[PDB]
Amino acid sequence: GELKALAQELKALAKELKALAWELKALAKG
Amino acid sequence: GELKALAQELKALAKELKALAWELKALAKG
Amino acid sequence: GELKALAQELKALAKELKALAWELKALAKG
Amino acid sequence: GELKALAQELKALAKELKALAWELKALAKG
Repeated sequence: GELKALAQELKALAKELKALAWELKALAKG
Repeated sequence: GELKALAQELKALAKELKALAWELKALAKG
Repeated sequence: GELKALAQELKALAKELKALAWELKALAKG
Repeated sequence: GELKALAQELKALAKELKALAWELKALAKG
């Protein structure tokens, strides 16, 4: 079953989104 | 500046994505 | 099977992300 | 200003999320 792999692909995209959110906050602070 | 608020909206969506990824993994395990 | 419902929850989050991306571009243009 | 570039990075992640949602629906149908 590939479900678990697709769930890892989701987790990686969530991590990338959170990194971009931190990046935007830092851009705003500067 | 609204940037910081938009970055919080992103962080909330990232959290929701990670919760759905954990949910999918649990669905796969069951 | 709930997979299809979880895939709709993903689609809704993707739509929200794209709306926020358009919002950020408009903030940048202004 | 980098805002516009960061908004493109968001748009790309939203597109990837929607592709994964379609993929999950197809996995469910099969």
